[PDB]
Formats: sequence, structure tokens, C-alpha cells
Amino acid sequence: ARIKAINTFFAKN
Amino acid sequence: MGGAHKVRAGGPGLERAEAGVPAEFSIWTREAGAGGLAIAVEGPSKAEISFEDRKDGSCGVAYVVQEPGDYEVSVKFNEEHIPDSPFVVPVASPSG
Repeated sequence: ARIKAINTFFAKN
Repeated sequence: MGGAHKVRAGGPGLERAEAGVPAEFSIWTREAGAGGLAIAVEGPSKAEISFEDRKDGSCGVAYVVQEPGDYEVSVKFNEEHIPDSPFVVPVASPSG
């Protein structure tokens, strides 16, 4: 079945 | 809204991948500047997603799926698809 994996990061300036 | 339109992404992991093998691609946020990068992999098995904050100003992403199949890889900048996201990525069984 369908898995959706989300990961978040903050690309810095 | 629309910061994401200035963000670009490329590399072998947005083109083809092999099951169980890390797939790497790059994201260059020069123009849009800093912000929130959310990556999604959607497919028949769960991805493990890692980031690499490079000194070059680019961000690295590697992901691993274990089951061959057709995955969609999304790259959002501040919650909005960047151009050509979703990327459709075929993951094949490994060679060798």
C-alpha cells in the first residue's frame, strides 16, 4: 500500500 | 507566496533510484534564500530522508526506499511545490 513520508528542514541563510 | 518558484533541484535521486540504495539530489536555494524545506517521498514503501546543509549554500537530500516501484518525490519551499515538483522517480531492484 501507499506510504507518504515527509521530512522538514530549514535551509539557512 | 511563490518564493518556491526561484528554487531549483536536481541530481540522480530525482531521476532514478535503486531499492535499498541511498538516492542523493541537490537543492539550490540561492535566490529564494532561507526557508523551510519539506521533502516528501510517496510510494509503495516508507522512505528514510536525510538532509545535508552544505556550506556552498545548497542543501543535500538523500532518501532510501526498500521496495521497488514508482515513487513521487515532492520538494516544497515554505509549503509550496518548487518547479517540477512532484518528481516522478522509478525505483528498481538493485543490480550486482
